[PDB]
Amino acid sequence: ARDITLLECVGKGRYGEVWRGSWQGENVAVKIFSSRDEKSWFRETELYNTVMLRHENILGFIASDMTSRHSSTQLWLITHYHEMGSLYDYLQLTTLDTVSCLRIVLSIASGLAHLHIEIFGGKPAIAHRDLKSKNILVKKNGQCCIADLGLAVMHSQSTNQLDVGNNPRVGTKRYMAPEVLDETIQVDCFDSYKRVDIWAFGLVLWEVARRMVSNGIVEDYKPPFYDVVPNDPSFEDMRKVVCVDQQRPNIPNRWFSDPTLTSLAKLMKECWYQNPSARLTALRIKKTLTKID
Amino acid sequence: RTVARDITLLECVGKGRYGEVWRGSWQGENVAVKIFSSRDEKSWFRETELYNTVMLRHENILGFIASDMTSRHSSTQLWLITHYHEMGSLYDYLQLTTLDTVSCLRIVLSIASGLAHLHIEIFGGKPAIAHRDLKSKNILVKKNGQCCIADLGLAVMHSQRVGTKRYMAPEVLDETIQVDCFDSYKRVDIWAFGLVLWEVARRMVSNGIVEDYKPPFYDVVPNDPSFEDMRKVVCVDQQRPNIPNRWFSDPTLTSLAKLMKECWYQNPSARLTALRIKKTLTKID
Ligand SMILES: COc1cc(-c2cncc(-c3ccc(C4CCN(C)CC4)cc3)c2C)cc(OC)c1OC
Ligand SMILES: COc1cc(-c2cncc(-c3ccc(C4CCN(C)CC4)cc3)c2C)cc(OC)c1OC
Ligand SMILES: COc1cc(-c2cncc(-c3ccc(C4CCN(C)CC4)cc3)c2C)cc(OC)c1OC
Ligand SMILES: COc1cc(-c2cncc(-c3ccc(C4CCN(C)CC4)cc3)c2C)cc(OC)c1OC
Repeated sequence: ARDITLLECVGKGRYGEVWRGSWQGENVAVKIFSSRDEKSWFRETELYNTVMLRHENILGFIASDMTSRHSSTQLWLITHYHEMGSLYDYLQLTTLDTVSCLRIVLSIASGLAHLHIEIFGGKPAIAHRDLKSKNILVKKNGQCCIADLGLAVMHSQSTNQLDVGNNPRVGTKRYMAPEVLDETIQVDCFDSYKRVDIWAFGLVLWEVARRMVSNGIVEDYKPPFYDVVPNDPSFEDMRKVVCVDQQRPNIPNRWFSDPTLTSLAKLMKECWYQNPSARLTALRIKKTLTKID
Repeated sequence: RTVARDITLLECVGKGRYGEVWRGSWQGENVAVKIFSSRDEKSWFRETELYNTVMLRHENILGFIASDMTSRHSSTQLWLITHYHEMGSLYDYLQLTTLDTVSCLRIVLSIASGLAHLHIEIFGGKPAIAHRDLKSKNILVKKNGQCCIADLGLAVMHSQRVGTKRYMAPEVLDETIQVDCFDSYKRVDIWAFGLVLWEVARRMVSNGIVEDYKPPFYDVVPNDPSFEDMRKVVCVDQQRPNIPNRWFSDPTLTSLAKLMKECWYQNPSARLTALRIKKTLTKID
């Protein structure tokens, strides 16, 4: 029972398109890649070949296909479907209580620690390189899963092998770490890519915490750096604010009246050091969030 | 819209260390489905990366349809789907069939055509490609009498010891191959082409005479030769396949003997190019 029916488009952009489809009488998500992003399709396919990748907080794949007749090629990725959409979509619409806020951020930390930590026997260590709220899906149990492994990079400690792949694509400009924006990142060092993920995770923590109510107050949804860069920021716009101006997202002062938001502000600042080796690990973030409340 | 992905697997036409090849049916049409073993996973990734880079389309290259990866409970299933050629491999065909002058030339010119197409860089186009496992089992026979080259699971691309041991060039066996020079890999293919040309020419009738099908070096190495077995024959003793006297009574086989010796020089840079083999073959008969 391999057939799929495409039912409605739930996303269109430079990446291609995502469809809600029907397969074996279940909803599936079907991504059809743009020609411009063919190397992302292949990288994501290499990543999903890892059976031990599977995790409650990683988007589950069903199949990957490259199809062709004559001169045209289609590139397909079929995954589980999350009708609540991305965390970006969800935060526009909804405020959070303490329980819901911690459940979301701990689930992302759990997914990211699962990616970063090598499993021996297995799964290589994996750095994502494009973590952001559009690449996180919300599940009906109030946990999230991380999506889009097209830029990922794999490392095996046992065999001393680093696979950075071949993909000219770069991460989403708004979420790029200082060392990415100033292009000084150590490209032959696996730990460099984990540290880029931690920066981006800090930004996602900020986006989420803004939406958690405390003392009758909440902030409106805003993307990171909304106050300091143009609407559709360029690479150089982001380099200006992050590297030249040393800007970091502002902590609303109302957070300091709430113990949970005070803990989260501390945690996001430890993701944002210009010095990448100073930043927390995904495991330490997971352990910290496990303890918070 | 409905995306019909069901393929009916009808009969197994190949089983090996690589996995299995099945004749299958998609929407009424024969396809060939290669199901990869864990042993041979990297061949699916390499061929898939190549076709993701350049969608080869040539009458003498096995026609790509799809690369499929399906998640299972405890494994990943990897399928390559191509055109189906019911006559099977050249290896199979030659066991079962003698050739006349026209069929022999049509087979070898079609192989040279496929191989030159792989080897050529085309600008605007395709990268240059070396096959790295050319042999009679990796060539399929079409109903029109032409062949197509199959299995790009070891192929290497360029823009400006993985092969079958019996078909390895001397520079592969003695580890002198200039691994930094893409032309090295083209020259390894040409050596193998020359062995295939010998396998085919043996089955061409002249003056009521034909040789039995044998694989290259059948008379000097064991049924399943070691790397060392091949090195001693090809590198140390510098043996080459036997050219039977009866060929020198036939103008076509005399010309094909000359061509196969210009594929078997010890010095890789002395060997003919695929394009020069094509031109030579179009002037025979
Ligand atoms: C994978 O292989 C096979 C696929 C198909 C197949 C099925 N539906 C649609 C298509 C198709 C339609 C249209 C376009 C283009 C046309 C021009 N452009 C402006 C827009 C899009 C591309 C593709 C195909 C090719 C048929 C096959 O056999 C008949 C295949 O071979 C087994
Ligand atoms: C990020 O990356 C991938 C995501 C998905 C995916 C999986 N479930 C659900 C979705 C979704 C559904 C619906 C909406 C709503 C949002 C608000 N509303 C106004 C419009 C529609 C949003 C999102 C998606 C996009 C699949 C992918 O591959 C198949 C992804 O690529 C790896
Ligand atoms: C995913 O998997 C398999 C798919 C197929 C297959 C079946 N029907 C139709 C198609 C098709 C082709 C092309 C378009 C175009 C339409 C125009 N526009 C520019 C976007 C895209 C749409 C649909 C395909 C590709 C066959 C398979 O096996 C033979 C598949 O499994 C390997
Ligand atoms: C070398 O490589 C690949 C080859 C093929 C492939 C393509 N058409 C047809 C075939 C085939 C059909 C039928 C017979 C036999 C049946 C019994 N009878 C007594 C003689 C004939 C043999 C062979 C194959 C094996 C597909 C592949 O991948 C999908 C290959 O791998 C790239």
